[PDB]
Amino acid sequence: NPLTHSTPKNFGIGQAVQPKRNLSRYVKWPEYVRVQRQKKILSIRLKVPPTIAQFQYTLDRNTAAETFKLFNKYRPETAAEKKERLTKEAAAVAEGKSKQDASPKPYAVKYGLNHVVALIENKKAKLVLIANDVDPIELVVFLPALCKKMGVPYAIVKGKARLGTLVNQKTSAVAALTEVRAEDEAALAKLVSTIDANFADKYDEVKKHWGGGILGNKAQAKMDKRAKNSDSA
Amino acid sequence: VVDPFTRKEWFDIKAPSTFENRNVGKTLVNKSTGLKSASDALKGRVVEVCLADLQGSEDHSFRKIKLRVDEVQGKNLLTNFHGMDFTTDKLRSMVRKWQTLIEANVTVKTSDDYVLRIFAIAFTRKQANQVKRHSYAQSSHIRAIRKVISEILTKEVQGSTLAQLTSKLIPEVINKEIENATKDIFPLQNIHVRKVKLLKQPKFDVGALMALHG
Amino acid sequence: YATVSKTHKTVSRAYGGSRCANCVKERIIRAFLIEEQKIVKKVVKEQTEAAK
Amino acid sequence: GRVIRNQRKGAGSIFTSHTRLRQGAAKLRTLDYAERHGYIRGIVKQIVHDSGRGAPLAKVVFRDPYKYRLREEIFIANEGVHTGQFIYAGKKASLNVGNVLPLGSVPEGTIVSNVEEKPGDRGALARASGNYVIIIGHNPDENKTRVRLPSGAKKVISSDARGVIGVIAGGGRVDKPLLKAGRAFHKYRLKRNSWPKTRGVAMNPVDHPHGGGNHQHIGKASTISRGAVSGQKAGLIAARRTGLLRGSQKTQ
RNA sequence: UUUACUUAUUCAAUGAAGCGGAGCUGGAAUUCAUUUUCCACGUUCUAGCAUUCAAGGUCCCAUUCGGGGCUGAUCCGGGUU
Repeated sequence: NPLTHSTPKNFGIGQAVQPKRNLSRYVKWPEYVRVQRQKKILSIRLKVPPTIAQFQYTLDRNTAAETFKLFNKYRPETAAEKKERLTKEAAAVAEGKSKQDASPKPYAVKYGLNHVVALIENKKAKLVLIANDVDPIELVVFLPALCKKMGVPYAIVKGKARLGTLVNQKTSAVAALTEVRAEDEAALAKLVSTIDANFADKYDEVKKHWGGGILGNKAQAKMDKRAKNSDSA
Repeated sequence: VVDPFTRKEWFDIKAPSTFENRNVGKTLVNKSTGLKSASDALKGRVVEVCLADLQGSEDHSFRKIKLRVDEVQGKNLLTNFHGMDFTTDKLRSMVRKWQTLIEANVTVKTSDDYVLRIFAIAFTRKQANQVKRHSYAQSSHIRAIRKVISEILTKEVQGSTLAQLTSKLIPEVINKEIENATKDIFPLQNIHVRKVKLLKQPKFDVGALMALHG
Repeated sequence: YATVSKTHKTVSRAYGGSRCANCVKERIIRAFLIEEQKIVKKVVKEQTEAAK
Repeated sequence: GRVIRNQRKGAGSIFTSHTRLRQGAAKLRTLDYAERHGYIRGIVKQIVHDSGRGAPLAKVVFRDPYKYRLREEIFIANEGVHTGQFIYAGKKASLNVGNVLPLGSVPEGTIVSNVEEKPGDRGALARASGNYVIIIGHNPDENKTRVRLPSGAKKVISSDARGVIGVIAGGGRVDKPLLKAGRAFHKYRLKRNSWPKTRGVAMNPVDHPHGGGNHQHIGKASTISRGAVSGQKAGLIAARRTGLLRGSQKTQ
């Protein structure tokens, strides 16, 4: 206040120094970022096939929150605990001489593409969850259509990683559960009908579902200037 | 097999809001068949017709109105003021030998991003107990009357486009204004607009095209 | 050049080691004149848009 | 037969640009933010002539609007422009001689120079010594400015298309004979070796297509198809007319 | 048999800086009852000066010897043109 006196500075066109502006939109971009972003963007440019159009189309957050809320206690034996599996049938089958059946059969979450694929053909699985991931689209396209023609459940979720993280892997893509618990049997039933009206029957309408055909905010707002300011004012 | 008359649809032409009886005539255009129609493709058409039959007057039977195609709503397309041409027997009748004729050029624009050009041709007459069947001008007469007509029209056409332009040309305010002004010395009769035509419109936008409807 | 003193090489004046000072005289008079003509042609705008 | 001059010059070596001493090229200030919006307070450095041309160039330096910086850009010659002329550049900068902005952002009949089919090209057509261009049509629907070139072209460009008012400083350059082919030798000193030229009726059959004959003549009609072979190309390429020139070329 | 939008294909251009839309203010047709809408958005006497998160406006500092954003300069959305 005592000696705080200011003066004005113009910035308005053809004069004055233009300071720290948010270049975020128009910045120099390399070949790697160039294709990965315009990749999912060229995927919204043309119409998504009848087979796809389901990729981006998925389950709701809250329902999937429980499909992981109990799946965490279903973490397989890591290097240290898998080595602890070998020390339980070594201090039992020798010190008490057991007949193989000493440690109870596994009751955790299932992992494995080729195998969880064979689980739906023999429908030996109690539940099946599918992921809308994988770089090669045409590589895992048969997961949803087989579950449909065999009657096995499939809920496309956002997280093929958590499938394998709480399973000792990195990726898995198929989180099945042909078993259950002497208390978590309620989770099996509840989810079988919840995921039923989630995608199983939804496919009856999603039978000939097409997507895509969308442009950027640029060809969208000026698209609402020619074709929109044509009749509607 | 040709038979193109069964492919020509009939369109009805309407009139502006500054004129009477909107129903003019029934003409033909082109109905969509072997692929091709008549909508948002060309629209490079106008209208040539006297406002005398489009109003109801005989003693005042002159001044041809020029129009332009706007938008079509279910076989009922309107038109807007985009010109006003004349006939040759109108100019060749007013202009005789032994008298003086004048040419006055002027440019006037509006506030809707519209542009048009107007003209004005002036003539002379006699006085009480006239003997001589002749007499010319003196140059210091034609200069003054020219800059007077341009003044009144360039400040009475700006704003609300051709809506106000026609609100003074049909009721003849310009004809009685210049006639009584220079009447203090040398009057001069007739002096109309003659040929006047527009040529630059804004673009589209249904918002500005609705402010002038009836 | 780089092996002399300031008070020997160039001078202890404004733009003494850049232009010539003669073409620099027609500068201060041209620059300071349109800085006062700029405040004179600045406050006139502060009233041309105040009456309305 | 052997190979001919023009066909040999196609490969390149010495048929390059005789620059080095030259000040620069012909590229103004590419259209940007303030260039498509408002304008700028331009300042001309000088009118130094290019080392190898006919009409001089206006090295217009621009006051960088991104920090205290002054980069000298380049324009062509403008009939009567002094040193220190405030040549402003902007779509919102008024129509003045030497100043530049969009053709659709200005009137018809206006004669500009260094015209370009694209705004920010820094230089395209209407750039030769002493010539001009005239805007004969303005259609504000889809930015279209119909302008005319020196021979009579109707190239309708953009309304935001770059064009500076004025003619190229250097009129009457060819309206005066050189007499001495020595100053013709002095001009090519900083251009190229596209001179001196000779008659194919003088060279041998192998040397050039007109070649041979101890009586001197072409052999086959000088008239050649507008698209002849890269060996039979030397003469009258598409002369629908030939004798009393009317400047007609593609269709006039 | 016809024209549309763009993402493939393709041009030109920069050290991807000004994009689509809309909006803060004002002006410009005036309202069928109120926002029914179109244009600009610090720089035009003159071979000048323009640059350090700009200064200000405002709050936390645990007060200091010094510092930080927001707006200023609209904001929303990532499609450099």
